[PDB]
This record gives sequence, structure tokens and C-alpha cells, in this order.
Amino acid sequence: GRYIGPVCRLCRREGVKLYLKGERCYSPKCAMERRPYPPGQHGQKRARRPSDYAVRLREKQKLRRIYGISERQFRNLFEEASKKKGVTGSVFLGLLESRLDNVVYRLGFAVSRRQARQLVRHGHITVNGRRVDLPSYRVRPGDEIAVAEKSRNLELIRQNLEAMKGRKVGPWLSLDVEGMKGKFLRLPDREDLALPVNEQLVIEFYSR
Amino acid sequence: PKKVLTGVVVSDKMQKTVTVLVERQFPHPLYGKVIKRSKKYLAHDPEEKYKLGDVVEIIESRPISKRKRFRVLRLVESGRMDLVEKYLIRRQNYESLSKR
Amino acid sequence: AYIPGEGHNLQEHSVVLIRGGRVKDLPGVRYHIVRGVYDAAGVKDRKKSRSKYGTKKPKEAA
Amino acid sequence: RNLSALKRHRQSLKRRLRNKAKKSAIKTLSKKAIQLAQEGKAEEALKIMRKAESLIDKAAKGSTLHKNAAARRKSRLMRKVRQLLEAAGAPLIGGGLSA
Amino acid sequence: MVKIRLARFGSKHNPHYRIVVTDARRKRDGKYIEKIGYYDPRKTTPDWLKVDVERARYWLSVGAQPTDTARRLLRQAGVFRQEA
RNA sequence: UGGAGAGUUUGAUCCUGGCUCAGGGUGAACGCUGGCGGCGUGCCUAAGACAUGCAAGUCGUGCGGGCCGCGGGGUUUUACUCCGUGGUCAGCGGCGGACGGGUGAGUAACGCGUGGGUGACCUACCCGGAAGAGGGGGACAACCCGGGGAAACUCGGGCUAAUCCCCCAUGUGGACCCGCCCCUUGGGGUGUGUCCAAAGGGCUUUGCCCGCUUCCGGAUGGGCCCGCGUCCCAUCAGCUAGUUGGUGGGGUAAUGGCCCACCAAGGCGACGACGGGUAGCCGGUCUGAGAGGAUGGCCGGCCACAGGGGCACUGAGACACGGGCCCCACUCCUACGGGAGGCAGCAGUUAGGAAUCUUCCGCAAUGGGCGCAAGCCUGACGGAGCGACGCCGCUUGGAGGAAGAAGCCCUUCGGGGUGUAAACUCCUGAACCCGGGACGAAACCCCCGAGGAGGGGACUGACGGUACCGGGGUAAUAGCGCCGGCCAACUCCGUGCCAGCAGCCGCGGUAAUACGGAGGGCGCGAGCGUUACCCGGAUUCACUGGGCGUAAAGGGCGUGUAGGCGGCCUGGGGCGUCCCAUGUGAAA
Repeated sequence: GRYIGPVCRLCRREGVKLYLKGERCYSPKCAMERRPYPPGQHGQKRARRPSDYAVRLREKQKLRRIYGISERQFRNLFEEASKKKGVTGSVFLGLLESRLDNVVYRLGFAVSRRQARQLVRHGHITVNGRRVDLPSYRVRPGDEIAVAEKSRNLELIRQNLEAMKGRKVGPWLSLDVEGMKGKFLRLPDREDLALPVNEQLVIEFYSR
Repeated sequence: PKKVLTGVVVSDKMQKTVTVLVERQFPHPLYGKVIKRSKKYLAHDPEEKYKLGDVVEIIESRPISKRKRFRVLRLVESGRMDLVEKYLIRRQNYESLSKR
Repeated sequence: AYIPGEGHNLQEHSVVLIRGGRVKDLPGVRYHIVRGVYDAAGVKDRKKSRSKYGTKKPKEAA
Repeated sequence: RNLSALKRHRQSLKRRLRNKAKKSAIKTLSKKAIQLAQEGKAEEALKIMRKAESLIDKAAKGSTLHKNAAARRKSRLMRKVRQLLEAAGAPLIGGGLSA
Repeated sequence: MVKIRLARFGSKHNPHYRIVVTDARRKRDGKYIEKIGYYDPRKTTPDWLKVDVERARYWLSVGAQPTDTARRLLRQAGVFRQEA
């Protein structure tokens, strides 16, 4: 099962936040600004010299950790990444981002990973005619993420869309707060979504 | 079709039938260099006409007898006393390798 | 056949599961024993190597 | 217990019967033919080679000798007569015999 | 004896038969002389049918025999039709 | 578009180098934990032996009959029989049993992958083509009479039919024989002489359907043959008298000694013969940048085996898994005179091993065998069940939430940690309740036309009311390796060369970051470690890609055979080689 629970324990773990949880872990701490640094009794007891390969492992985590998916499937779609054609690193990134759940999140329907993937597995997302649970279902150019009909009358969905209006969507993310939708336009790149993560480190690591 | 090959007549010593030292060569499926190889065949001579050396183009035909495969349809050269010599030098070497 | 260390009974049958792996001890140590098998079931109270050392799930009922 | 593979061996016993009798007659007629021809009379053994020919057809038609086989028997049988006719005899009459 | 038949491939609950000529002996999901068509009675793809009626006319004109699902296929692919 | 290294030899460096690890996989196994669902996979051992249930049947459009049934015909009526007759049981007769099917024992193989020769060949159930289907005869069942026996079944006698067996035929044609024209391995024609046919059944009958006879052509599978590649030990060096070859015979569909006879000495071998250990082979598969190494189970092709061996028979096809004969064991039934049986078919028992499952449903779909069809057998096939054995997707929750409660770990008594984690909050809503509800299957079939093409209507679900659609709604499993460097992560007590961990180096010999406990954190998470087997790192059998002054290694030195390779130049060859056309390389 996808870890869950004490989450932004992960945030402090990297030493750099990952929103992970919205409203709070986005507010004055992702467990950060309160006491930001890797957890445990140790933690704030003088950092070391973590080897290149090791901070690289950390980077691989880091990346899989912001993408609320098991390192199992992080790896899986990495194998698929090295499989077909595409700029290995940046394309691997876009391949991770092109997943239904964070599509729904970055659309602003949800306020972070946990909530996002939850709602998505709850099949509240009608893409091109059908509601799809299936969190690790990647969309295609010309498709559009929608929400169900009774789901138009949902509390924090309405609240999300309320506080969302004004917050300009991603470039490949087409907003549609009128028709209750989100056009999955082009296929984004590193300069569309920037997260404290190196692509070639994940390559070099996984591609041993 | 019907695979053929030229070949140096060895041993006329059988009646109306001679043996033929046929030859080939090919590289090495993992070691470059071309290697030379021997492989004897049955030269079929209903009207005894081939002798010590006579390189002839020889023909795989209908099963003639016990291993009696191949035949002849045309000659090329005669008096290959040098080649047959080398053949017999090899045979000398065979009669020069005792374990008893 | 060696054993998985501390906490044995074994007497003389057990079905010691011939395993495999020497060390700088007993000029052999090849083909170990396992606990759980048909005998031993690990250390009387173990909190880690319960993958050989028998003990199931320390269900301390609290 | 029950399986009509008994049908097999029954009818097959009958078929073996067929083969036995007919094929046997074939062999023997061939032999009388070569006997008479070896002597130096022919004519009777050529009417017996006639009867023989018909018989080897009886072989060909059935499951005894199959087509080409019966043909081969015919051939060899007819062949041996001719040469061993000339041998001290004189081939006068002809049936399966060609001039 | 050479007959035209069907060889289903795929998985467990996603049928799709290969419309294919072969000889009598050849087992089902086995070997074939030549393949000419496809048919999936499931109907999930508009391409649920294809018949290479050319080589079909070959086989029919050169001494072979059909099947039953074939009968349907032949009467539904102009394999039978003689125009006029 | 494809290449990461590291520890360990010293006081210290460097080099050669061995060991070990990080890694990837598997038909797995083992322990620890274990929720949902999809597609796969599942005796890897004893080719050890098996209870029982099923797996090869089908046909009245070949034929006679038993006998159950019915209108009931005949007999004036009678005993009862007897015409039509659904049936129903076998028989004679006809087609599959040589496919479907499993294992891997043998087999180092013209077996297999592979490219062709067959002027050395076979091919039924099928599409075309041609000549057709005159007449007669005999015999055995099933049945009726008697016997043996526990059965198995076995013996004799007496009859009827036939698409059962023959007989002179009719003879486009096919077969041989001796010649002859063309060829060129036995390819095709042709002059003489002899042999062969046929089965008929149905009915809307004067015509057709189903089958039959004689040949030719294809469709299709195989037979034989060569070319070619094909594990290891040289401490396996010589092997062979059916042996090498022929003539002449015998046999097969047929080439050939495969076998008879007679005969001339040859036939293979360091290009590894002979021997023996080992082994099914492949399209493929895992790993490595690649060269390659290893591998061949599910699947698809070729082989081989039927408890071991011999062996024929039947036939289009076999030396035939659920046909026959015999020897060998081996087990079982009996009244101990006698007799039976083969789960390397399919479920299931047992021996075996660390380990490899249900004694299930339906011929609805496809496919095979048979029948004019209706239809029938099908443990082929098509479906559920069981096992985290493999891969895939997936819930245990979201969101507010403390200078952060307490519970427990740590302390320099200030606190630090655990952890927004918890609790309190609202939100949704697995599991689960009601309702409806599938695709998988439209052909076959009767009907108009002609039985053709075409047209119409109607029958046909094992899964299962499962999938899925709609609504009602519960927060609703968490583990496994580790924290001494390779390898990411330390603090506290105990234990004191003891108990012990360890793949490598090693670590503890009374303040252990390696044992063992407890908090925390590294990894992974419906899974994790362990071992085993395989490829890599191993460039550590080096072709890419190594070496022999002292680390492992020049043969004590000259000789010479074969073999290996080779100076300048002209031209011919076009073998190696290079180029494009092109056949095949199936499918997956």
C-alpha cells in the first residue's frame, strides 16, 4: 500500500518541502518552517558526506515521493520510459506527470497528492466520456479530465474550485470552470513543472 | 539443384568405382581466419576411367550402395601425383603414431 | 549441519534443513539448519531474524 | 471392459485370411510357371502366366499387393520367363509374351 | 484433407479468431498452411471482420472444404456470391 | 542509443591475481506476514507402482435378425400370428483406431535446424477432366440344436441377407513384357501379344441426391538421399570380413547389401577415427555494450517411447498408448482346475522429494471422427476451483489538526525525539444491501428459387445474475530484510573470545554503532529475506579482449614431415571475398 500516514515527515526528510498535503503542508510548514530538517532523534546532529550515488538514491526517492506512487511503479514506468522513444530524463518526468491523479490535482480539483489520488481512484474523473478510477492511467493529447454529474454538487470540490478561480492552470492544463473540465492539451516539459529533482540522476541511478 | 564439386581422385583400387578427395575451406564463425578442410566422397565410374590424381567434377546421384554416394559427370585434370603424394604422406603419418 | 545459533533443542532428528554456507568456523559449516522446519521453531523469544529464527508474530496482547 | 477394438482384430483376422490365401496362390502359380518354362515347353506356362497375370491383378485391386508392387511382381515374373525360354527352348506362343 | 477453419488466440475472456486455411490433421491453436482473414464474434472493434476472398477463391477452386462458422463467413463475404 | 565498480595480500606503495559482493532473472523452495481483482503458470524427483469414474466412436442412404411397443393387417375368427413399425440389442457391413494425446527414457543421430535432389516414391476422406455401372455364382455370422466352465469366454452342428468374396465379361484408360522415336539415372510417346473393372442405396422415380468402377491433374502429409551445422574425455589411437565394391537375385511405394549367393581387396582415422561418459533437436529464452555464455518446461514445428524386448497383422497410412501374438517381470481375481490388467490419456491414491492442484460443469462457441440431414462420442476445446509461484492494477483514507498533549526512547535536567503522527474535526466512501442486467451466437435448420448464388423466419449459454449499469452506505489488514566499509541509515542497557552474527574483511577476550534487546531512522510494502540453479561484473580461457627477463609459463638443443602462412611484375581464372536481383526463412 502507498505508504501514507505521517507524510511530510518525508518533506523534512529531504530537507526540501514537497507540498504533499495542501492547506497545511503548504501553509507555514510542510512540517518545515516549524522545524525543517530530516527526522529521527538524530536529524539535527550535524550532516555528513552522503556519497554521490547515495544522494542520487535520495534524489530518486525525492522524485518518487513527490509523485505519490510506490517506487515499484515509479520504477515500472521508468522501465517503460527507457523502453520507447523520448528524451530519457525529461520525457520520464513528463511521463510521471502525465498521470490522471496529479492531472486532477494540478487542475486544482484537489489540494495535494493524497486527496488527488484518492478522488481519482474514486472514479470521479470522466475523461472523454467515461469516469475512470485507475490512478496510474495516463491520458493522451486531445483528451479531457471531467468530473461526474452529482460530483458537481460536492463540498470541498466546490470549495476547491472556489479558491481555485484566479489561479492560472498549467500551460498544457486547460482550465474550464464553466463546463467543469480540464483539457489535457500538449505534453509538458521540465520548464512546465519544476521540482527539486534531477532527471539524469534518476537515469544514472536506475540505469546502472 | 544437384550439388556437385570437383575433386582429386584418390584410390582407383576399387573396381569400376573410385574414391575422391573433395576439398573446401571456410573462415571461423568466431575466429576470423579461413580454414582448409578435407572430406572424401564416392566417385562413380561404371566404365573405369579415373586414376591416381584425376581431378574431376563429381556428382551426388541416386544411392548407389553402402555410402556409395556421388558419381562423376566430367573430368578436369590428371596426374595429380603431387597432391596424391601429400595424401599418402598424411597416411604415412597415420602409420607413424603408436600408443602400443 | 550447523544451526541458527542461540536457542536449541534438536536432540537427534529435527529434519535439519540442509541449507548451505561456511564460515571461518567448523571446517564445513555447509548446509545449515533452519528452525521452524520439522523442529526448533527459533529462539525462545526472538525480535528480528524470525525469518529463520522460528518465532511468528510477537502478539504481546496489549 | 468394453471397447469395439475387438471389431478390429475380428475383421482383420478375415482380411489376413484373404491376403494369406490369395498371395500364396500368386507365389505358387509364379513357381509352376518358372518350372515349366525352365524345362523347355512354355505354352502351358504362358497360359499359366496368363492365369498368373490375372492373379497379380487380383493382388493389385485388393489390399494385398498395392498397385506398383503388383506391377513389379508382374514385371520380374514376365522378365525371367523370356530369357529362360531362349535357354534351350524356343518361344513360340505368346500371351504376356511380346515378339 | 485441406479445410478452412478458425484459430482463436488472445486470453481468458477477450476472444478473436484467426480465419485461416489448413489441413484436416492440423490442430486448432496449432499450425496452418496459410492464413486468410480474421473474425471476432465479440464485436468490440469495428474491425471485427476481414476475409481475404482472393486466396479463398484459390483454395475453393483447388480442392478444399469449408467449416460451419465458415458457412456464415462465406455467405457473408461474397465468397459464395457470383454477381451476375 | 549501448559498457559505474568495490573489499580483501603491506609497516607503506605498486603490479599480477584469486576469492567475495553489489545485479538481473526462475515451472521454484524455505521461513516470517498476508486484503481485492486480471492474465499466466503448476510432478523440476521414480520412464516407481496404482482403486475407482470417463477418455473412440458413428452410420438403417449397405443387410438380416432378436425382442419391447402400436394401428392393429392375415387367419370367417381361432392359437396367435402378421403388414406397416418408434424403438432397442448385438451381429455381418462401412469409416476414425496411424488425428486428437502425454513424457523424455533412449538417441551424438541423415534425429533435429537447415538448402535442395527424387530420371528412385506413396498419398484415403477432397476440386476438374474422360470412359462408364452386362450377366452369374458362393460363404460366414446374428439367429435355431447340444456341450465346458467361476468367469474369461470357449467347442461343435444347422440357415438367411448384403455397398460381403469370386466368376466370362464391357475396356477411354492403366500394367508388364521385346522392339522402336525423343530423352538422359527408371522422363514421354509408340509397333506386337495377354490381364483388370464397377455397387448399388435412396426418392418428389424417367431425373437428381449419396456412393461405385478405370485413369490423368491439383490440393495435402510423409518415405528415401545428399549438402550443412551439431556436448565432452588424447589418461578414448587405431577401427572393419556385411566388412569397401561390383555382377546377378529378394524385398519396399521404391534408390540402395537392408537380406541370399558369387566374387576383387579394399572402407574410416590426429580435418580426432574407435571407445566411453553425457544428451531429445528447434522457432526460441535469460544475461552481457557486444562477442558470447547458459538454456529448450507452458506454446509451435520435427523426433522418439508406450511397464522392458522381440513381433508381425490389418491397411491409404503403424510396428500401432485405451488392436493382436510371444518372452520377461509385476500386481491382482478364483472354487486355486484357470484367468486378467498398464493413469508417459484425464481427475484422483500411494512410493518419492524442500516443494508442483479439483476424484467439478457444457459440447453453448471453435476443432476432430462418423451420418443426406435431424444428430452422436469427444477429460480436444471452452469455463469455474486451489497455491502470493510470476507479472499487472488496487483500498486500509482524505482535509483541519500542538512550540508538539500524554504513552514510550534520551539526557549536561534546559530539553530533544517519536509525529500532524494521535485524539477532537468535517469530507468522501472498500467491504457490504436492494434493483435491473450482459457481449461471448448465428451459422446449422425448414421455407421461394434449382438442392446453385441470393432472400426470410425460427432454434441454440457451461460459466451465472458473474461482468457491468442505478441507487443506500460502513474508515474499513500491515507487515519483511536492515542501521560495521562494499550499501542508505545510531543512540541506550545487557551480554563479556561466553552466549553469538557473518557473502567478503571480521567483529565481542567486562563502557560491543557487527551479538541480543529497546526508541529512532534506511530500504521495500501485499509483500521481505534465505538457499539453490543460470548469465554478468569475470577483460578471471581475452575474437573484439590477455599473456611467457624476476609474479603462473619457452620445449635442454638442432632435424624434418604434414600444416600454417608467404618477395617484385604482366596477363588469363573468378575459388575465398565485395556488390544488387532473387527463393525461403511459417506462425508466435
